[PDB]
Amino acid sequence: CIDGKAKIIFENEGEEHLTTMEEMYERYKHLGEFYDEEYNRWGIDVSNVPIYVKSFDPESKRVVKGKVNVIWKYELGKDVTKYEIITNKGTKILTSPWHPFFVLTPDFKIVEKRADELKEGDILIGGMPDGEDYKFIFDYWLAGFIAGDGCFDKYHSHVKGHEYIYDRLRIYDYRIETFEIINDYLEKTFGRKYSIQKDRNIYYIDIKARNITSHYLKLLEGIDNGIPPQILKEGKNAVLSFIAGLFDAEGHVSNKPGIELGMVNKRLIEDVTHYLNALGIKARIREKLRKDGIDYVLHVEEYSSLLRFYELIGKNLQNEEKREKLEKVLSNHKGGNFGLPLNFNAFKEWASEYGVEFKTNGSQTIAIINDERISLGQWHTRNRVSKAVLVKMLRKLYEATKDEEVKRMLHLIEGLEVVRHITTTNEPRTFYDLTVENYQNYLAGENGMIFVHN
Ligand SMILES: [Zn+2]
Repeated sequence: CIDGKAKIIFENEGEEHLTTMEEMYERYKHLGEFYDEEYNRWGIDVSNVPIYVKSFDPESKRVVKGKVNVIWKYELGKDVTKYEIITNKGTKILTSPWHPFFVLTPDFKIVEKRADELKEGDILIGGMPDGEDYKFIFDYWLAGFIAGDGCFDKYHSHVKGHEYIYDRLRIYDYRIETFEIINDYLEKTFGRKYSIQKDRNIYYIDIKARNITSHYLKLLEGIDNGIPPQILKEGKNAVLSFIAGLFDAEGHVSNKPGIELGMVNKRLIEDVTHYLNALGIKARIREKLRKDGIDYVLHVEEYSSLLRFYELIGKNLQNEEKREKLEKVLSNHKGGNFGLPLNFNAFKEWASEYGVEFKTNGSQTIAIINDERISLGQWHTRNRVSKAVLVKMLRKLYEATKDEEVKRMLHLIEGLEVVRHITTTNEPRTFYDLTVENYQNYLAGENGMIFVHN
């Protein structure tokens, strides 16, 4: 069982939701909750209600859809010490002493260890990519772009015989190219196009067509409390297209390298951050002290995550200037130095099955794949290797073999997180848990997503 503030993503009839554990319980309470007198816990049978979460299958080592049968609510007191676990990524997990986590050992074996057995430096199995295909939908991109550079208001004609009040949508951008793409879409989708206006360095279109304004007003309804439900309920393709539009509008690519997306809409930024993490992209939020307030900035700096960000969102960016910069900072990456404690000989055994040859140059390790030489840092001598270096080698190994087992290893590595801090407490805490059929674990967490076991 874990703290009620942990975020979780789940679906019904293909309809996805993103809420905290508390809210998930509150949402199905009407179905009637029963009290388990023996275990002093409250439950709710949702076995008949199709509820699915993201589950990890230790066997095939991939992410699968897990069936939830019961949602539990617990009241833990001072008789039990709670364990707070924080990873390098900032991911937070407050749980019970016996609650087990999936741990990757140096020998590349997955084992379960309870929260009280964990120690700084342990490798936890966290949110990871599913490798599936994703489709770009322009309609949702435009909704995301409007969310960032659009403005809705009321236009009063005030003309005699035509005194009506219409909804007006004005979209702004510093590039005229953006509007040529939008007009092309608007013309074919709504049979309407707009002359591109200019007002001192800034371009914009003024839209008053009832069918277009209402179409987008309805898609963005609820943006104040997070990702709009109309979008979110539609799944990955809609949400990802939406984020891309959001990034095109306000996203920034730095030379760290990395990407940043800041807005004053805390709830929206939080939701996007948790949604990206659930897809294997290690994003985090940072607060930027501003003039009259605070800006919530989503950050992605992990090389492997940036690369993944590029494949799911980056390549679909409409602003060719940001897209190109991202590709450049990516093809020129120095290297994330944080080394994962993994044994080289164990990896060597596994990789030999593919014909991978290994050479050494002093303390440096080198892998040979298709005549190409790839540096693996000082792996064979330190039994430590950086996620970035290992991700680069595995992408090469997959490109040369097209073998699903390799792809699976790659995704596993991309999702890894490392325990940085572990604290305790005995304060009033109401925890929740989910009984997942077969897999017995689901994806959830605060400022990150990690696979928690039943
Ligand atoms: Zn008026």
